[PDB]
Amino acid sequence: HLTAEEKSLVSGLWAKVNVDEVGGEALGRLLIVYPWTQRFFDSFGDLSTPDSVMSNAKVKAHGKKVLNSFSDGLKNLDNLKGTFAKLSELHCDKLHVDPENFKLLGNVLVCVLAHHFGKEFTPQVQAAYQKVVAGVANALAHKY
Amino acid sequence: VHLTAEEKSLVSGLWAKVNVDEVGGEALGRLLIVYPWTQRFFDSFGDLSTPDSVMSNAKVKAHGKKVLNSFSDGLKNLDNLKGTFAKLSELHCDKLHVDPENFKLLGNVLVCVLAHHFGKEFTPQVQAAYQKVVAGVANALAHKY
Amino acid sequence: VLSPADKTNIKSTWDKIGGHAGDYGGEALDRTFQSFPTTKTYFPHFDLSPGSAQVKAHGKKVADALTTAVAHLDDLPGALSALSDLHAYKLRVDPVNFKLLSHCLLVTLACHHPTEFTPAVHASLDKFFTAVSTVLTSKYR
Amino acid sequence: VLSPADKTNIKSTWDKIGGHAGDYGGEALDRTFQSFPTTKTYFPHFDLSPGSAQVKAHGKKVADALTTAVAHLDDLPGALSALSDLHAYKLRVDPVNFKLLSHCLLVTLACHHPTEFTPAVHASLDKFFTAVSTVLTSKYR
Ligand code: HEM
Ligand code: HEM
Ligand code: HEM
Ligand code: HEM
Repeated sequence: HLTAEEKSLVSGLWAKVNVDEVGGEALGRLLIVYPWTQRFFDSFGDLSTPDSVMSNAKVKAHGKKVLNSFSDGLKNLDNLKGTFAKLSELHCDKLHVDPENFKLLGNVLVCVLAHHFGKEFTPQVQAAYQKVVAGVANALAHKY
Repeated sequence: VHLTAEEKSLVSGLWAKVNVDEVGGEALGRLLIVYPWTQRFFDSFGDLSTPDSVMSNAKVKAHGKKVLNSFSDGLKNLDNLKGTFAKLSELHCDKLHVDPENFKLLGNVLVCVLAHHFGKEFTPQVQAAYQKVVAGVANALAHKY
Repeated sequence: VLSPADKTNIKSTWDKIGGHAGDYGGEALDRTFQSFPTTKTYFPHFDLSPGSAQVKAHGKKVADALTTAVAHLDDLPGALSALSDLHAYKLRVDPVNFKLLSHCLLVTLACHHPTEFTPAVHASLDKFFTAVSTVLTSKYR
Repeated sequence: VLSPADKTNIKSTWDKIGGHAGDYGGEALDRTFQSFPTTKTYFPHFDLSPGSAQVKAHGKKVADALTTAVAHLDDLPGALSALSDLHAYKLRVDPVNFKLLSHCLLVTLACHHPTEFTPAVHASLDKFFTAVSTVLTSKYR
């Protein structure tokens, strides 16, 4: 339930997203800011400091998958349930990630967009992006 | 991700024995006491200023019974919790502005009251089944936004 | 904070539990694992089947820790420091899960001690389990 | 626990925001209200339209409390005691809302100080706002 204005606010900014970096930054920050989230990422090698998190090649590559997945979500805002259904079962049934962490990651993503865009990440833009991440987090959590 | 047949049996067997006059107000009462910010929603209910006023509050009891009954409606339609709670979800979200986290808190407090009332009969298994119910009710209530 | 009444409620409750605490910890785990299966994933090394000796044994540890905490309500951080290290640094337990176990501990106490489990004691016990949880996740803050 | 590093991060960040703090408090509220509109319901007495003077004036009050907290990182409970009472006892603010506002504070800060908003400082600021929220919700525990 984003408005048309909100759709173009989101798309407007998203087109400017550094797709190679932003996902990794958001994931790195999640891992740093909420350290229990590292439990899911033992195969990722060194996450022992912020600097290793932020230089972790796999965090960067996987963060890029997470970002593309968001992009996926932005192209299917009228069907996030379907778009995220298998990832929902992945996260819930294989990975056992508590859904609260989807919200945190969404919000860290928002922090990273704010960081990257500054004044352009207006309260309105953020508002639109908050619906997207809520929609994504809810779509991901909809498999329990 | 719903209840097994066995769990549905567990839930309805206990539910039949729930004191419909008391369990609702006791859960709502303990919610208001355990999570005092929830009183913000109940300014019209009069004295909630002590556990004793909460627990002897007639409007807490009467409302809790409506709440319990809405849970019974849920238990009578476990495969259509979305439909059963649509109107209530709009009420709570759009009109009451109750954060959905509190639906989960209330469901868990209800589980506590069920434990309290049934004791050993409220087995880990009966509990697990009830946790699905209250999560399902909370989720159905949350479905608005 | 934990008021005199809170501490009174916690202590009198723990006293009523008396020698059942260990069993109750096992029951609380059992309740957690059944109600919130995702919590089982922290114990892949445990046999989680009914009657599990590991679950029983671990419930005593959890109960012991809680009993230690009851004895040190004015210093949960010191009393539980090793355990905060463990749960945050070693186990990396999602803070979410402490709510779940805390919930099942309340349920377990309500199941066994209907008389003690007044709204006021419920609230004090809640505060208690939340305070224990805060400390056990304190190495995330 | 705010570590020396956290405290340094928080303080240098606050040094950096300087005379903007008030405006950022208002932006943070604006962001909260827009992103999480249920938060508006705590301010039925406020004009919440764009450029609201009440929101601006209130963001300044919120800013000032955070600025005070930043001066008293050792003793947030003591610094924010009056405000704990206000928020729990008078306002009955749902704990969830502190997380929303805290998030919006972080966002506001990230919007204005990209350079300062490193992962570590983000973590420290997060811990800061959560520590303030904890104190502001302490009369619930
Ligand atoms: C809420 C937004 C999230 C989105 C959109 C998302 C997306 C994804 C995607 C698309 C994949 C598959 C990547 C691929 O192979 O193509 C994945 C896997 C994974 N996710 Fe997420 N995720 C989210 C949240 C989380 C959180 C919060 C955690 C942990 C706290 C997490 C943990 C994992 C792990 C451990 C994997 C497997 C990574 C690997 O071993 O390669 N996810 N996620
Ligand atoms: C989670 C499961 C819940 C269920 C099944 C439920 C059920 C209901 C029902 C059926 C009504 C309308 C009663 C009537 O027609 O008179 C109602 C109203 C109301 N609910 Fe809920 N409720 C739940 C949770 C909550 C929570 C957590 C809160 C706040 C903490 C809340 C606050 C209210 C308030 C303030 C009213 C209006 C009461 C009045 O002024 O008469 N509810 N609820
Ligand atoms: C909230 C109150 C809790 C208390 C008082 C507590 C207490 C303890 C204690 C005392 C130990 C050490 C046992 C030993 O030395 O053998 C322990 C370990 C452990 N804890 Fe907790 N814990 C709590 C919460 C949790 C939660 C919420 C989880 C995750 C769902 C958890 C997961 C674990 C695991 C996986 C171990 C290792 C057990 C073993 O390998 O034997 N704990 N806990
Ligand atoms: C960072 C956390 C927060 C801080 C530092 C803070 C600070 C303050 C301060 C200093 C006041 C007194 C203003 C005055 O005396 O004029 C106040 C009042 C108030 N607060 Fe908060 N607050 C926080 C969180 C919240 C949240 C999360 C809400 C609800 C969403 C909230 C709702 C209110 C309301 C409704 C008032 C009365 C304001 C007025 O009538 O002018 N506060 N807050």
